[PDB]
Amino acid sequence: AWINEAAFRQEGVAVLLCVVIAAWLDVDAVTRVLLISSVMLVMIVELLNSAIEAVVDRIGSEYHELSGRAKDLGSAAVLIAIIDAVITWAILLWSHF
Amino acid sequence: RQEGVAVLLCVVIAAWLDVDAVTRVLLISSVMLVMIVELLNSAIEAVVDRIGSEYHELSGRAKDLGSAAVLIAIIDAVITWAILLWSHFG
Amino acid sequence: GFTRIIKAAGYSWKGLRAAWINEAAFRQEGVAVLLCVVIAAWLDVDAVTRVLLISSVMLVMIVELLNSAIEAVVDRIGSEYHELSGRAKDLGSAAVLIAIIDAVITWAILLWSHFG
Ligand SMILES: CCCCCCC/C=C/CCCCCC(=O)OC[C@@H](O)CO
Ligand SMILES: CCCCCCC/C=C\CCCCCC(=O)OC[C@@H](O)CO
Ligand SMILES: CCCCCCC/C=C\CCCCCC(=O)OC[C@@H](O)CO
Ligand SMILES: CCCCCCC/C=C\CCCCCC(=O)OC[C@@H](O)CO
Ligand SMILES: CCCCCCC/C=C\CCCCCC(=O)OC[C@@H](O)CO
Ligand SMILES: CCCCCCC/C=C\CCCCCC(=O)OC[C@@H](O)CO
Ligand SMILES: CCCCCCC/C=C\CCCCCC(=O)OC[C@@H](O)CO
Ligand SMILES: CCCCCCC/C=C\CCCCCC(=O)OC[C@@H](O)CO
Repeated sequence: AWINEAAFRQEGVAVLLCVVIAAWLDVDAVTRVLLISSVMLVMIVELLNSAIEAVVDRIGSEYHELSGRAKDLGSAAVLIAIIDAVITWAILLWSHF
Repeated sequence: RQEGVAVLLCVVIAAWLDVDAVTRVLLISSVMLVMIVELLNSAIEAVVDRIGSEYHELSGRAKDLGSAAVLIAIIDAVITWAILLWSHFG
Repeated sequence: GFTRIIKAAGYSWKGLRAAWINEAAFRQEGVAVLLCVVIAAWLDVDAVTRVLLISSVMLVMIVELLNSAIEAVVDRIGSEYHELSGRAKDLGSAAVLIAIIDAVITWAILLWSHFG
């Protein structure tokens, strides 16, 4: 039922779409691999960030300074993952058009 | 752990195969990512187990989200090996 | 849907900021990454090498951030020591080191083949 939340669907379908698009693109193996891997990683990192968010909320509702930092650090990881994804697709698909 | 031998075996084959530098890096990197995600998933589990042995909807949710990450990483590894080996023997 | 990006983006900055400000080891790691990203960008290589150079050091930062979050969770739960507390950080620290060794090896292989 974690899969059914209206956020993962949006994240997932975005990642899933790119994998499909990369699967159809006329690129060589190394490019196709890198295209898929970057989007997959984002999904991987987000899943890990959500898992951390679960552990924090598991402890309780009472806000602690460290509780917020873990979430921010986890969000930062996703941000970096998404940037790496955009840079990857840019560098590889640039001048491909 | 079994994975260390498994990772080695993956590295053995990667070095065994006659592939260029870029392809050889991609193969081993994909395998290493699985270890990293598994290690990170294992870390998350260790935390959850410590807080309480008792069941909580949030405790099981983290473990599920963590195991899915491992799955996706493994899927990514298979796709990588499939694609590159297909191209290599193409 | 548009707002979900903004909220998420704001957290990420707090994460990078807190990580930066609190540790010298992080800032120096951050600098090492940024220099690596820069060097790869101007380097005369093909796109696949450039991406591999960038991706690998990015991954170091990703795992570093993720492990840092796990550490924050452990420290949150209590001052108290624990075998499962040490285990969590031990596992998370291993992941960080693997990502770096890969990064070092990958960066070493690519510059070998390019300059040798
Ligand atoms: C449980 C088994 C799942 C993994 C093996 C079977 C399905 C995946 C096959 C390889 C990945 C498919 C995506 C790559 C693709 O579509 O382009 C094919 C092309 O790159 C071959 O050179
Ligand atoms: C010309 C270059 C094209 C660049 C393509 C950009 C998209 C490629 C990879 C990024 C995948 C992002 C999917 C994950 C995602 O954004 O969802 C998480 C986010 O909504 C959290 O707020
Ligand atoms: C508003 C809809 C947006 C859709 C997402 C963006 C679409 C991205 C690419 C569309 C073209 C697909 C690639 C087709 C192609 O390159 O052909 C591959 C080659 O095998 C042809 O022989
Ligand atoms: C994907 C859209 C998000 C915003 C776009 C901004 C992208 C930022 C950096 C991506 C670098 C793009 C240039 C890559 C490139 O191929 O350099 C040109 C070179 O190949 C000329 O042969
Ligand atoms: C041609 C033969 C080489 C094939 C290499 C394919 C690489 C696929 C996965 C790499 C990850 C290795 C670790 C596997 C693992 O952790 O599973 C262990 C667990 O499922 C046992 O219950
Ligand atoms: C030259 C500038 C860098 C080139 C790539 C630019 C990156 C483009 C878009 C990335 C920002 C998307 C924001 C998504 C986000 O907030 O991350 C979600 C995370 O923090 C929590 O899940
Ligand atoms: C393509 C993007 C490169 C990302 C590589 C990893 C970045 C790691 C650290 C950079 C985070 C920037 C935050 C800087 C910061 O917090 O300074 C604010 C504070 O010091 C004001 O005194
Ligand atoms: C303070 C944080 C700064 C973050 C900046 C984000 C980095 C954006 C793009 C990284 C550089 C990649 C572009 C490399 C490129 O296009 O050159 C390739 C070209 O020389 C091939 O002929």
